[PDB]
Amino acid sequence: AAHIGLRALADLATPMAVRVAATLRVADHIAAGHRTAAEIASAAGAHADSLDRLLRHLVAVGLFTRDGQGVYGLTEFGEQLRDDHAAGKRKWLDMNSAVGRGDLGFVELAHSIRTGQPAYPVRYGTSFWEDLGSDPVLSASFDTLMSHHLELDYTGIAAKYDWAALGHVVDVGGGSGGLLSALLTAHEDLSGTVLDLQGPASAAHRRFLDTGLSGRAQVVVGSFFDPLPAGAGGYVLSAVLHDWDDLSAVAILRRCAEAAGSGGVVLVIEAVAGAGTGMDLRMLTYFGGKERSLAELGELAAQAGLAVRAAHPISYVSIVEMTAL
Amino acid sequence: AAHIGLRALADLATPMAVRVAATLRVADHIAAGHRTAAEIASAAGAHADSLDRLLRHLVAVGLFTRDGQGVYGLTEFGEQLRDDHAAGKRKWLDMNSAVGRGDLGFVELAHSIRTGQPAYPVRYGTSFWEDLGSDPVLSASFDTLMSHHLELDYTGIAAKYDWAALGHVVDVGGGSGGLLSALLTAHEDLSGTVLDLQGPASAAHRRFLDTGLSGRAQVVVGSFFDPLPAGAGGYVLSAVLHDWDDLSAVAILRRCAEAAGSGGVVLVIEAVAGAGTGMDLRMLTYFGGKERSLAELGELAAQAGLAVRAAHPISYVSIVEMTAL
Ligand SMILES: C[S@@+](CC[C@H](N)C(=O)[O-])C[C@H]1O[C@@H](n2cnc3c(N)ncnc32)[C@H](O)[C@@H]1O
Ligand SMILES: C[S@@+](CC[C@H](N)C(=O)[O-])C[C@H]1O[C@@H](n2cnc3c(N)ncnc32)[C@H](O)[C@@H]1O
Ligand SMILES: Cc1cccc2c(C(=O)O)c(O)ccc12
Ligand SMILES: Cc1cccc2c(C(=O)O)c(O)ccc12
Repeated sequence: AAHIGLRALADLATPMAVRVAATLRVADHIAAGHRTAAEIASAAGAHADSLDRLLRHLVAVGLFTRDGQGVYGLTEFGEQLRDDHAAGKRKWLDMNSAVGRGDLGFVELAHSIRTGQPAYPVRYGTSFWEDLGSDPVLSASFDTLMSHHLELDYTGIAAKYDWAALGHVVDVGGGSGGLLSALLTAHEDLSGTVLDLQGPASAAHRRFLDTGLSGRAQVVVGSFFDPLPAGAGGYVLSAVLHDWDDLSAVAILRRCAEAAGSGGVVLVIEAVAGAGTGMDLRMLTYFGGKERSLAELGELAAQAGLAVRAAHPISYVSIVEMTAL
Repeated sequence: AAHIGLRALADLATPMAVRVAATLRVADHIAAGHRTAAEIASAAGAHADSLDRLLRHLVAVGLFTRDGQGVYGLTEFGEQLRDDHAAGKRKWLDMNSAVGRGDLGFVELAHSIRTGQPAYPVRYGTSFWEDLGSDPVLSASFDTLMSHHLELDYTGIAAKYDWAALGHVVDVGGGSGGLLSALLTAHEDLSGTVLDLQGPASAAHRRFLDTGLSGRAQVVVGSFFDPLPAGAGGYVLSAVLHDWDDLSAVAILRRCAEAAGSGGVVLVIEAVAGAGTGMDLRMLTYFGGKERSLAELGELAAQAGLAVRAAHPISYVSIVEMTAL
C-alpha cells in the first residue's frame, strides 16, 4: 500500500464515512435528484451540517462532486455506491446488513489478537449465528449477501466439476439454496437437499418452491454438528469451514465423512489461502475462524478420516474433493 | 483521488490491524530481536496464531517482511511503528492513548451524522473531557500528544508573531504549557499563564518548575467558561475552538474578549479549513467540534464582540488575531 504515513494508513474516518454513506444511500438520493446537503439530509433523515461535512470528506476521498452552489454529484467511482449499481457493493457496507454490522466488530480486533477468540461478541454481546438466529431480518440480509457472493466467486461452477455423477447432493450449511439451485438448474437429473438452520432453510424452501425445483430440491432444518441425511452422492461445504476454528471444523467434516460413507464425496468449496489476509482477519473477528491452505485443510480432513484427492480452482475459490481415508 | 474498489475503500481490517500492532509494540519487539510470531506474541502477551495472522496481513500491507523460516522484519515503512522512531506516530495509534482510544469512536460516526452529536459518548458512555478528568493516566497521554502536535505544526511560532509586545499572555486551555514554555523561552522579558483543568495545569506547573520558568510562567486551574485572569496583553486559544460547537466556542471567545477588554488581543491558533476533512470528522465525533474557516471564525468572533484583524499562516496552523469591536 505505498507510503501514506502510518497515521493515514490507520485512518478510520474514511472507511467509516463510506460505510455511513452506504447506509444513508446518499448516492441513490443524489441520482433521484436531491443534490444539496439540505435535500440529501432530509431524504436520508440525517443532520444537515453533519451530513454536509461527511460529503465534503467523501468529495475529497474521490466519490463525490461539489459545485460552487453546493450541488453534489457522483463520480465514476461514487457510482458504485448506488444501490442499483451492477457490482452490488452498497449492501455489503450498509450498517444494517449482517456484514455491514459484523465488520464494525473489527474495532475490537485487539481482543481477538490477544485471546484468539472472536471479536464480534465483544461488541454485540452474543455470537454471530446467535444474533442472526434471533433476528430474521438480519438473517435474511446475510442470506442475500451469501447469495451475492456466489454470483461473484462461483460463476460457472456447474461445469467446472462433474456434479451430475453424484446423483444426490447434500449442501451442508447451504444457506438459501442459491448454490444447489444453480447445480440443479445445470444438471436436470440431479437432486439435492439444503441442510441449514431455520432461517436459511425456509428461504431455500421458498426459492425452490417459487422456482419449480421442489421436485428435485428439498431442505432440512438441522445443525451440521449433528447427524446429516446419509447416503447422498456428495456433501458440499460452501464457505463454511473457514467460519469455524480447527476443533469445530473437524467436527463438521466428521459428520460429512459419516454421511458419505465409503461411496460418498465431501467437497469443501471456499477461498483457499492463495482470498486475502483481509478475509482471514474477518473470519477471526467474526467467529474465530480462519482461511486455510490446502495443507491445513488436509490436516483437518485427516482428523475426520478423509483425504484430499483433488483441488480444482474456479475463479476466486477452489473445490477441494475429499473422500474416506 | 485514491481508487481501489468500494469494499476496499471501506476496509476496517487494515487500519485496525495497524492500530493493534502499534498498541502491541510489534515493531519494537522485532527491533529487540524477537522475530518469530511465537517470540513477538510472548513478548506482547498476544495469541501466537492470531498475532501471526495479523503480521501476515501487515507484511501484505507493506509494513513487515517475512522469510521462509517465519522470521519477521520491519520495512522502510514499518519503521514508523517503532516507538523510538523520529516521527513519533506510534503513540497516536496506541489504543491506550487518549487519541488512539478516541478514534475508535468512529465506529459510531452514523450517530453523529444523524444527530450532529458527538460519537465518543455513544462508545464510552461519557464525554471525552469527563473521561480524561477521571483518569489522570489517560489524561497524561493526551497532554503528551497535544505537546507533540506543537512540535509538528507550531515549529517556529515564536518568531512568526510579535509575542514580546504582549507583555503577559494567558494561554486559555494551554494544556501542559508546551506552547507558553516555547514562547517564554524565545522571549526573555515575557511572562504568561496557563489556564486549564487540574490535570493539564498541574503538568504545566511541573514543567515550568522543572525547566526554571516558574519565575515567569504561572498556572491557574479553571474552566475557560468562567471568568479568566483579566488584563493580559494577549489571550491564546490554541487548538481549542475546533473542539467545541458554535454555542460553546462563542462562550469561550466571550470570556477572552472580557478578559482582554479594549487593550488586549485574542489569538486563535489552529488549522483553519482550507489540516482538512479527516480532522474535521474527528472533531465532530469527539465532541461535536468543527474545523472552521476564517469566515466562520470571524462569525463567531462577531457574536463574542470581537473582529479578525490579521491571519498569519505558519506551517499547518494559522494565527488568527482578534480584537474587540
Ligand atoms: C458462509 S454462510 C453461507 C454458506 C452457503 N453455502 C453459501 O456459500 O452461500 C455459512 C452457513 O452456515 C450456516 N450454519 C451456521 N451454523 C450452522 C449449523 N450449526 N448447522 C447448520 N448450518 C449452520 C449459516 O446459517 C450459513 O447459512
Ligand atoms: C486540544 S487541547 C490543546 C492544548 C494546547 N493548547 C495545545 O495546543 O497543545 C484542548 C485543551 O482544552 C482544555 N480544556 C477542556 N475543557 C476545558 C475547560 N472547560 N476549561 C479550560 N480548559 C479546558 C483541555 O484540557 C486541553 O488542555
Ligand atoms: C461473514 C461471512 C461469512 C462467509 C463469507 C463472507 C464473505 C465472503 O464469502 O465473501 C465476506 O466477504 C464477508 C463475510 C462473510
Ligand atoms: C482530540 C484532539 C484534540 C485536539 C487536537 C487533536 C489533533 C491535532 O491537533 O493534531 C489530532 O490530530 C487528533 C485529536 C486531537
